[PDB]
Order: sequence, then structure tokens, then C-alpha cells
Amino acid sequence: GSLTEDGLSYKEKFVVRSYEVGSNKTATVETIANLLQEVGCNHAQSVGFSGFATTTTMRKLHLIWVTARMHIEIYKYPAWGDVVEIETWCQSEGRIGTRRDWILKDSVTGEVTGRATSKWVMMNQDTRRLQKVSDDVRDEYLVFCPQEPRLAFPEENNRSLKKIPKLEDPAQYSMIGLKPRRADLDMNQHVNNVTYIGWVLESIPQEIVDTHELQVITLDYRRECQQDDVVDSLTTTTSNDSQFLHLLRLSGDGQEINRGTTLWRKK
Amino acid sequence: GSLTEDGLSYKEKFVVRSYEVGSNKTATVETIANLLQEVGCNHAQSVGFSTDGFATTTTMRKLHLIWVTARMHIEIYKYPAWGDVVEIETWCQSEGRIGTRRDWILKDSVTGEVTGRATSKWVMMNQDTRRLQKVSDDVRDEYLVFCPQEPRLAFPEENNRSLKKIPKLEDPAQYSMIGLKPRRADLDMNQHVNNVTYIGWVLESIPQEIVDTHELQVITLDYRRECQQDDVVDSLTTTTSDSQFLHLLRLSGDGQEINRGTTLWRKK
Ligand SMILES: OC1CN(C(c2ccccc2)c2ccccc2)C1
Ligand SMILES: OC1CN(C(c2ccccc2)c2ccccc2)C1
Repeated sequence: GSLTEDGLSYKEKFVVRSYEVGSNKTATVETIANLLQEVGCNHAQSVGFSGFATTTTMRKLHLIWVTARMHIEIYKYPAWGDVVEIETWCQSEGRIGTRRDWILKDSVTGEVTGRATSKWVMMNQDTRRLQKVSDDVRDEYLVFCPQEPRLAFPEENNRSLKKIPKLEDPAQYSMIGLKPRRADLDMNQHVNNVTYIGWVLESIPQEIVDTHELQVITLDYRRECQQDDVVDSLTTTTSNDSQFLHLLRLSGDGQEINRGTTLWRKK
Repeated sequence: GSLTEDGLSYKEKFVVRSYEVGSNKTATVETIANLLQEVGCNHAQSVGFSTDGFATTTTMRKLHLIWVTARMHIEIYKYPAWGDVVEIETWCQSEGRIGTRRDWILKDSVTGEVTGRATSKWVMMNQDTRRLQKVSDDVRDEYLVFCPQEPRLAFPEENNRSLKKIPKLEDPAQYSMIGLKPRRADLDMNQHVNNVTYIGWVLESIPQEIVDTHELQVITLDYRRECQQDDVVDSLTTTTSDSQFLHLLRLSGDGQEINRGTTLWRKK
């Protein structure tokens, strides 16, 4: 992997592994999400950042970046043995937070096979209190972002910015008692963001997965699942194409941890 | 990755990823086990097998036969750090009619030093009836040309840990993790639970304080029966001692054994 010529974006190639693919012999959306995370971490390391990606001022103030939303659109899932090239960049969104975008390409054809965007907010590591980005923090990372707008999702009222409603009981489908194991944790012992994507997908019936391809997934992150928490995954059909509304909540008290939507195309 | 000069082994380099490491910023034993599988699959593809979901010969496909893991044994001296490059070499050997063995050697790409080693036993099974069998001469002739003829063992030492008999854990277990269920990410391309998931489930019943203060040195795992996608598992562990543990995975309902194993840990 390497920063591009202008030093404002980062590119990396990956060979799709045998254990990374599903029944169709193509990468799962969770393998894609892991690759997006890996290339994001390699971009942060290349420009001088570090268990968390933080600036000097962020470390002094016990501040970290946390994902608020992840949005992924896949046109073609790379096959086992295929090489996928991923380009990533970040942009400041004023005082609200930051955005990281990605473009996925087939290395042989040069064709765009997917795109993704994510919203990140600043949080105090200890109190969990969200906050706006300060000028002092903003000055430390603006030199690594393009100054002119560069968007993976330029479209007028595109799906990546759509408000997601709260699923109403009773859900059409559910998967109950989901618990993270050690492999679900990151190096800081927090549940990996990609685990939540897997849990959302667990309540989609196997017949939809066997006859459809996942085209778009939008996921909001409201609260973290702790290592000793238990989750229930809920799904209701809202719709050639099938659309679903999703909700992850704690098994006991029903506290919301995530909400999302998925769009699927008939194979 | 590539076959070596003589065409009797295969080598591949891997850069350890951010999501592949634990609290110590080094690869987990499950990341290592996944890499061992990946290099094994790439070795099979390079010599003309697979491109269907299973590594099979022409005669195996005609007879609906597949290779299934009977035992996995891994010994790690140093876990590669995040960003480090690990080189893995693998090869296979026929063990007569019993089955086959695949071995691995792990090395730090910068120093050339051996950082780990692994060995696995594989048996032939009819994929529809699940009935185990010996390896026929016709099947053995199709894969013997891809194996070294003289013995080449990752674990040569007489009566080494990789060949030790593992006893069955007696109730009550000292520790347990109950109600473990596979999700879609735990499945392989044939919708079977990935062998590495069972390693993760075994490790789930080890208390977090042992993991925080010890490094896993050796793990031996026997595979007795597969966990189906709709099955639920209980992971049981008892200290037998360095720290040593005896492990047992069984179905949550009827208590049918799916795996048994042992782990050896060194105080950090
Ligand atoms: O997910 C978003 C991408 N942002 C980082 C980032 C920004 C520009 C280039 C590389 C990396 C970051 C900003 C400020 C402190 C530490 C890391 C956070
Ligand atoms: O996991 C064990 C090792 N595998 C062998 C094997 C694979 C398919 C058919 C016959 C034999 C082997 C693979 C690649 C080179 C040489 C032998 C099955």
C-alpha cells in the first residue's frame, strides 16, 4: 500500500482469500468491510497517526474518533483469488466530524466494483461524551485531506445521507442471543465495527441470501455492544429488488445499539 | 505465493492486518490458523486440485470422497506483530492407508528465524454418508507425486506432543462458556463451519485473566463431529497443571462430543 503522488489519498491491493468468501465463491460484505477498515488504518499510519488513530491534541485531551454511520454499495463482489484495489481518503465536515470515503476496483479491468462512505464523530474515551471538532484538532489533520470536495457519493439525495426509521415490534424476522467471542474484538478489546454488520445480516432469512445479492447496506452506530452484552437482531421487509429495515438491540432491556437498511437484487 | 524449486512444498508471505491482532498487538492463534488454511488451499490449487470448494483428486470426485481434519496441532514461539511479514512453508505426506498429513513452518521474513510450526492429520470421508475410510491405492497414486518421498516432519522428536492421546474431560468442568452458535462469517464456501471457529470456541472457556497474563504456546485439537449451522455448543475447560488445560466442546442439548483438546500457556 502507498499514498498517491499528491499525498492526499491512499491505495492498497488485496488478494481475496479462501476463508473470506461465501457460497458464491465471492468476498462477503464483512470481508469487504474488514478490507475498508485495514486500508483506513494503513492510510492513518502512513501520514503519522497511530490502538486508536489520534492527533497529538486528541491524545492530550483523551479524545478518539468513533463511527456514526457506515454506507457500502457493491456492484460486483471480487472472486476468491482475485485482486481488488481500494483507494481511500478523508475530508473534514466542519465541526460535526470527519468523513472517510473508499472506491473499490478490479485490478485487472480497472473498473469500479464498489464504493463506501463513513461518518466519524469525536468522543471523550473515558466519559463517552460526544463533542464537536476543535480548531486545534482540525488544524492537525486538514493538511492530509483534499481541500476541494471529493465525494464517493456525489448524487443529489443519495442513499448514504438518508434518515433511517426505528423498526416497530413485532419484527417479521429475528435472530436472538447473539454474543461476541474474542475473535470479534479489536486490539483495544472493543467489539469490531464489522461484527455489527454480521449481526444485522443474521436476521435475513437464508432463502433471501441464497437467491439475492446484497447491493447496498447503510448502518447507524448508536451505542457500543460490550464484550459481556447479548444482542437481538430484528428485520422487517419494507419492499426485482428487496429492501429491509434492521434493528440491533440489547437482549435484556431492549436498548438500541444499531439501526440500518439493506437493498438486495434477485440473482 | 509459489511452489519451491523442487515442486514438493509451497511458500507464501502475509502482512499481519490491524483486525487480525489481539490486545498484545500480535496475531491471534485464530489468525495464524486461518493463514495455515489459506496457504494449504493455495498449495492444493498450484498442483492442480480444487476450484469447486474441496481439495479432491479425479477419483475422489467420482467416488464422492473428501478430506476432513482429524487433528490440528500448533506451536508458536513468537506471534507476528501488526504490520509484520510472516512467511509460511507447507507440504504434505501420505501416511499409508490411514490418511494424509499436512505440515507448516512459520518464519519472520526479516530475520529468517522459525517463529512457529504446525501439523495436521486428515482422513478420507464419503461426503454424503459421512463414513470414514482408508485411502485407496488409486487415490494414493494421484497425490504421491506432489509429496516428498523421504520423511519430512515439522515435529520429528520421539513421542512429541502432536501425537499424544487426549482424554475426555469429566463433569463438572472448572470453567465453561455456554450457548455458542456460528454466524454466517463462521461458515466456509460450502456452508460448513470453518475449522478455525472450533479453535475460537475452545479458547472461549479460558478465563480472561489467563489470556491477559499468559501467552498461548501449544494447542492440540481433535475433531470428532462437525457442528451444523443450526447447532449450539458448550465449551468446557479444566486446569490440569506454565499452565495446561484440558478442553471439551459438546452440543448444548444432548452433550454429543464435537471436539477435545489441550492448551499449554507460558506466564508473560
Ligand atoms: O475516520 C476518520 C479519518 N480520520 C483520520 C485521518 C484523516 C486524514 C488522513 C488520515 C487519517 C484522523 C483524523 C484526525 C486524527 C486521527 C485520525 C478519522
Ligand atoms: O490436507 C491434506 C493435504 N492434502 C493433499 C490432497 C489434496 C487433495 C487430494 C489428494 C491429496 C495434498 C494437497 C496438496 C499437495 C499434496 C497433497 C489433503
